[PDB]
Amino acid sequence: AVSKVYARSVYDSRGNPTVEVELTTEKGVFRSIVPSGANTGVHEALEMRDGDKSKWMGKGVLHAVKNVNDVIAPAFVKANIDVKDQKAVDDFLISLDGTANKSKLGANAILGVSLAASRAAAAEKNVPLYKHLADLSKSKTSPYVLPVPFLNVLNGGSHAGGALALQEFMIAPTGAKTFAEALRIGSEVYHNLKSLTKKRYGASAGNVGDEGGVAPNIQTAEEALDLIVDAIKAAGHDGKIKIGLDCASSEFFKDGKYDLDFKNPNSDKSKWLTGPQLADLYHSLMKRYPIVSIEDPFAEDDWEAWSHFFKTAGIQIVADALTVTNPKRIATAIEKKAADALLLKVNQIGTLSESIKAAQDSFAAGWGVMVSHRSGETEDTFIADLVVGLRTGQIKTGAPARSERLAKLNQLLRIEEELGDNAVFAGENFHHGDKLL
Amino acid sequence: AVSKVYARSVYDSRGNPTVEVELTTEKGVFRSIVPSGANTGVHEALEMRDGDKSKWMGKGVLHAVKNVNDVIAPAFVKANIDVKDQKAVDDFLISLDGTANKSKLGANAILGVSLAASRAAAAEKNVPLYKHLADLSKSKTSPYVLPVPFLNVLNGGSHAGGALALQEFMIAPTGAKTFAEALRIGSEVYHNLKSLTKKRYGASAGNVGDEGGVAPNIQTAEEALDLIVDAIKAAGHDGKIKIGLDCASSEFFKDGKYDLDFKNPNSDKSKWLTGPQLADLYHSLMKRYPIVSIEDPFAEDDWEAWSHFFKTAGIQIVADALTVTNPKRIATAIEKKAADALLLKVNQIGTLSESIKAAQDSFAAGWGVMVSHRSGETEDTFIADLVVGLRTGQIKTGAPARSERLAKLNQLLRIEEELGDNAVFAGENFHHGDKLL
Ligand SMILES: O=C(O)[C@@H](CO)OP(=O)(O)O
Ligand SMILES: O=C(O)[C@@H](CO)OP(=O)(O)O
Ligand SMILES: [Mg+2]
Ligand SMILES: [Mg+2]
Repeated sequence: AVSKVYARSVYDSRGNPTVEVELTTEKGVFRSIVPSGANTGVHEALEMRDGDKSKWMGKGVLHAVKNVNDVIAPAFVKANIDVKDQKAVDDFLISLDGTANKSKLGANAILGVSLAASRAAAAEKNVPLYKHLADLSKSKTSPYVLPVPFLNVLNGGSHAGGALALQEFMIAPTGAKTFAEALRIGSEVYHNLKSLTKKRYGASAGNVGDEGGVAPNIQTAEEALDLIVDAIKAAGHDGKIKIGLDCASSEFFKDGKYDLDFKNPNSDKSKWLTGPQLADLYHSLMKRYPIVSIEDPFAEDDWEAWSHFFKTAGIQIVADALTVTNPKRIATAIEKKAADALLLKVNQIGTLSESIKAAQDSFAAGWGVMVSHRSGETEDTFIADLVVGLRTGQIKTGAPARSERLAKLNQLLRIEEELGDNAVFAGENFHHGDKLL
Repeated sequence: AVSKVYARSVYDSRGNPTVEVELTTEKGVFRSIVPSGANTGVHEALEMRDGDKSKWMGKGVLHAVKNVNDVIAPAFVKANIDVKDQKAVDDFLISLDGTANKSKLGANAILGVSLAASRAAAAEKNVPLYKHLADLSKSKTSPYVLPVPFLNVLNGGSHAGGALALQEFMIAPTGAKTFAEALRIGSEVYHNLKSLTKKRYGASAGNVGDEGGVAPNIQTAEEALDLIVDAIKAAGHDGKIKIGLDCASSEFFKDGKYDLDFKNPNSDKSKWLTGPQLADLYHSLMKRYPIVSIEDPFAEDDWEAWSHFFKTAGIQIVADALTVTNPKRIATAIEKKAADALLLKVNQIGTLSESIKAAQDSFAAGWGVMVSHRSGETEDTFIADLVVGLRTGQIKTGAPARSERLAKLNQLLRIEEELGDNAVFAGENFHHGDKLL
């Protein structure tokens, strides 16, 4: 029985406040920390921020914490909900808030309780968290599947000072045989890349962005990709390490066209690309580099350009801004054959039950699911247990640097050790990890 | 009763392997993780690395992990040790190794067992870790004293491009009335600094170094200190925020003299500073900036230069590489009146008991103690409970960015909340926090 529900303010990996929730039962005190989200936006669940400019640059979460303590807590404890019934927990929270976008109580207030309940449930059942999540999601557990980590190495776009328009460059050690080996070789490529970066671009280019990757002043996608391929080969892992991109092409979508020089104030509007033109740019990259996944190749509402490219892409295409972990938008992407993988952000929908459903609906359609971090992460390792419980075969949780990233990666090491012969590393089968063996 | 001792490799905040230990008792499984420094003092207890070029850039810890699993563990479990008696735990570990510098087993094999035993002890006693640590150290608990956080905000020296030789610039919110307030106001200064740095040095100078501070190409100490003052002012916290330095002067110490242009390959050797001249440099900075602490002002065995400066410094002078958390070296520094505060790094000495002794010897000489992280940190939060247990009034655990730093700062928020009226914030009284009330 849940005897107490409590929230406090703590700090995320960017140094902004976030909500931490503790649920107390007979098994002890169970803690979940919510990562950074969005307090504005057209489709997604909205976190609640205080907007008091004299505290935390306006980014306080006192109101959301108060909603947990004053509103959610007494009604939840009184309801005497079975924490093992995650659907009942979440139905209760969703109905209490009464808004689609969770803006009455705040998506951050809601998710804290949702996730803490699942930890209390695992303890009641005397099972590890990932096992309980497997139960909730009805995933196959003979064997379990460990994910390929899509490790951030380098950033461009809004997160860098060069002309480079594309946002994320990731390495995926699909050629490793275990998760432990995957993380070792990925880390080796990372350090080789960092040293090469400092040598070529200067010491400051070695400083890290929010998610632990470098951000030198790179001019072109080819420059970035040659550097990565060269670091892969220098580390001795050519053939075992593949590449993933996040184009975040909504960031350079202007008046129906795509501006690959959007950071240039005097960008030649005649150089701007149409849908088919940008697709050919990706085709050219795919010919020259071991790219196995591309995220947000076209803008968040440009459905026809996604559907067109998907006809011939022939690699995993990941929806992020297109879908925003939103069920109706996922359904649309599936119908329009716009992509074949969902970037899954638990806090973007705001409950565990709805996150699980979004993954299941993707899997039903033959899609992949890449479990995702946020920019403001925490020491909480929930998404590590979640990626295993959902059997997805792939996770994006940062570079092998900054411990809000390493906490998840280390947790995956532990889970692999624990499961032993009843788990396999997804490796080359990352896309359909859920159907592996 | 300890039934099992186990170790595994995990990753620190820089993506390098380190040792994680788990100790099992009737109360459960207790986990401690060993941190790792860079350019470590010559006198630190040995951090054992594998040196296999073909794995982790030679930085593996397989040998240290093996020392736990194959050597310490079998013996420890058969030794019938009472984990509550930390002195007995550490006496046992030290007798196994039989070397002054823990070079037989590795300090990174010994420390994780030392720490995990204290967590297991706290659990047996049904007390939070900080209370157990207060008991072990014979510290007063009525009230406990919460630390001023010395927040890394800007880095120079080998950590940055540009000419700036001094390594570390910290802010200390001494004028706050609670820990929660100190962290809030410190975070606001940090964000103001990020914005200013990006505005003046470019977007990429907003990227962070290993401990979460910015590391732009800065030319002089005055330029850096002026930037920090501008950030404090813009945040509105003039008068409540003080400054600490860690010069890490051993890094620029060249045969009797100090090279303040050490990143210049053609640095002018006639311009290198003597001990007395460097002391004058510090005195000049002290007159123009609210500096209340300077760490490693002189090199790790340059005793005369420490002693001279200390005669007139008149502010807290902190020994890090000089003392390496070693009671033998502390006694020398006390005798030579070289400094008046210890930077306490548990992994410099290798056991909890020796670390506690080092703190106690320091307090007995009327020194302060600043409990410290390493530049390579993890999701482990031990030092937050330690700084409260030891009643020191000051901790150095990073910028308020990167969760290997926030994990400690968040834990301190939780401790403050738990203690309520049972604790006081050290504030202006940080130096002698142990003697407060
Ligand atoms: O863009 C994203 O996918 C996330 C993580 O990088 O960023 P934010 O959490 O700021 O939306
Ligand atoms: O010099 C120090 O005090 C520490 C932390 O700033 O660095 P390292 O852990 O590398 O010794
Ligand atoms: Mg994206
Ligand atoms: Mg130091």
